[PDB]
This record gives sequence, C-alpha cells and structure tokens, in this order.
Amino acid sequence: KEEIKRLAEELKEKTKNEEIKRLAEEAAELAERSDDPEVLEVVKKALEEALKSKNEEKIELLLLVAVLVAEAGSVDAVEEKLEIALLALKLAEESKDPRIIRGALRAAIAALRSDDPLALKTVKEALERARASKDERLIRAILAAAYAFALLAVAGASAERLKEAEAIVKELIAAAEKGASPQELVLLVIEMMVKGMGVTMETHRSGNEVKVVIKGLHESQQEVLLEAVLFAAELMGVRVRIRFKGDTVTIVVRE
Amino acid sequence: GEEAVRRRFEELLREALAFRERTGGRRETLEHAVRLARELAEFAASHPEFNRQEAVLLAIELMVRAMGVTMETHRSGNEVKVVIKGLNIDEQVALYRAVRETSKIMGVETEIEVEGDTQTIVVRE
Repeated sequence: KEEIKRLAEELKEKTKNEEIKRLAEEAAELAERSDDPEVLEVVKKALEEALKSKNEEKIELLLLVAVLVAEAGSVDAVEEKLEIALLALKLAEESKDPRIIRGALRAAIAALRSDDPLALKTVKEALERARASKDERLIRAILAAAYAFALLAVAGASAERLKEAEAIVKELIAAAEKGASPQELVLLVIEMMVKGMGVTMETHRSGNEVKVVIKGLHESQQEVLLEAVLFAAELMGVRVRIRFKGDTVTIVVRE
Repeated sequence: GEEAVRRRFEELLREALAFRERTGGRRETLEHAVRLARELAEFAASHPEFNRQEAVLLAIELMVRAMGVTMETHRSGNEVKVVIKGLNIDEQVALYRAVRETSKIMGVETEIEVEGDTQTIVVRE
C-alpha cells in the first residue's frame, strides 16, 4: 500500500546519509506509479528491513533493491539482479566475521552499480560458493576476488578487459582452494587489476617479499587499485606497502 | 587575500567537526570529509594569491581533523612531508582521494606512501 510513503519518510527523517535519503525518496517516488503487488511488497520489505538496520552497507543495498524493483515495474525484469542482492544479505546474516559481512555487501553493491552482466554473474556465483563452503578462509578469498572484480566493472572497464580479469578470478579461486598462501592470493588480485586496466607489471623477489611496479596508470585507476588491494590484504591479513610516484605504483607484498 | 582562505578553512573545519560528532555511518563521514577538502581547494584556486602548496596542507589537515586521526608535518627545503597515523582501510583510500584531487585543483605534485595505518604525503611546489 501507500505505507511505503510512511516507511520512506521514516528513514528520510532518520538518516544521516545523504544518498540513503535520496534513494528512499526515489524508491517511494517510483512505487506509487505501480499497481503490481510484488513491487509494492518488495519495496515494503526492503524499506522495513533498512529501517531496522544500523549497518550502512545493509541500508544502502536494501534501498538499492527497492529502487531497482520500483523503476523496472516488473520483478522479473530485474530478477537476476535481485538474486545477487538477496544472496549477499543472507551471507551477511550467516557470518560472524565483520570483514566477510562488509565484503559480501560491498561486492553486491558494486556489482549492481556496475551495469556489466559478467560482473553480475561472477559475484552471484562467488556468493554461491561462499555460502556453500563453510570455510571462512575460502570465503574471504572468494570475496577478495569478487569485490575486486566488481570494482573494475563499476569503474567502467571494457568488457574485453573484464574477460581477462575473470580468468584471473577463476585462477585466484582455484589457487585458494588448493591452499595458496594469502601473499600468493594478494599477488593474484593485483594481477587481476593490472589485466583489467590494460597495463603491464614487473615483479621482483628481494627475499621473502614481492615488489610490484605498475606503470602508466591513470589517476582514476590508481584510486580503485588502492581500494581493491587494501581490502583484499585486510581480508587475507597481508601487509602491503603501496607507493604513488608520478604514474608508477609500487606495491610491496610482505609475508 | 590570504585571510579569505583561512576564514573559509575555519568554516569548513567547524563543519567537519560538526559531522564528526554524529558518526552517522562510517563511509558517510568520509565522503562528507573529502567534499569539504574539495570545497577548500576550489576556493583557494579562486584566490591565486594564496600559496598553492599551503592550500594542499590545509585540505589535508581538514581531512585529519574530520576523521579524528593524528598528523605530523615535516618541512625540509621546499617540499613538505606530512605523516598521518591511525587510518583504517576506508580512511586510507579517502585520504588518498582527497590528496589526489586537491593536488590537482591547486596544480601540485604529491608522493603518497600507504603502509598500514600510516599515509605519508610529500607536497612539493
């Protein structure tokens, strides 16, 4: 019903996040132009859950759902995208590791914000393998790959370059399931970012550490490389030292 | 000429500390903080009299005071190196986002080293 309007304002007078305030207004402003029972119920559930959440990742993903279902008018028109969001929310409730909860929701948000079906498919199947395996070490490795790959897609990377990035996502998961060390997995995340940007890298092994020199990275690319590596290194517990000098990023992975 | 930039810095600083009390959301206070660093750089650029380097330092201090971290400023020769400690992964990428953007609006080169909770920024001009 038009209780949506009430649930939306309630969040709008409660929010401290400006974008959350915008989505709540947008979700209610697209739902009253619909007579589909599913749409009015999906937005109702979404606004209700986000009204009872203190985690900004959940609130944003729930509102991003309600806007995605209210605009399409049909739940079937976004039923794929709807699944990826309902999988991360389920995984978020299943785990007790705050890095896993943040990694699952952020990867779903980034995948939904990105318009690429390859990212949607990848994150979906990455969440399914995470929910299937009850191994937290494997789940963190899967999310470090998926959330990184999603950041490439939301950065507007070419579909020809996301193809080469996905091959490294597959390689990273396969290596993780064979008990690869966290340093090896962090190196492969960097390998994914580099191949997802049309760039080359140089590796050096001065001792039990790896030095990676990346050349010709644009300013908008260096930000998202920093965000993906820092998140994967925090998931794996790896210490990385990243240096930004001109157009050359130097990452030192230490174990 | 410089009094205008300092007065604007003081107004964005008290707005940063006002949102620091709320802590309504973790990334929200960070995106609000980098926007404030952006408004200061775009303001100092409108006063070409003001030191382009000192503008970047002010925007960095704005970010430090917004996130509640600590800062140490080392001045040697013409370059200035700030060492910021106590950053999490989200504050790390946000501080980098503000420095990279204010360094451009002001036309300044920066060298940034991220390691753990510490970000070391060299401002040269």
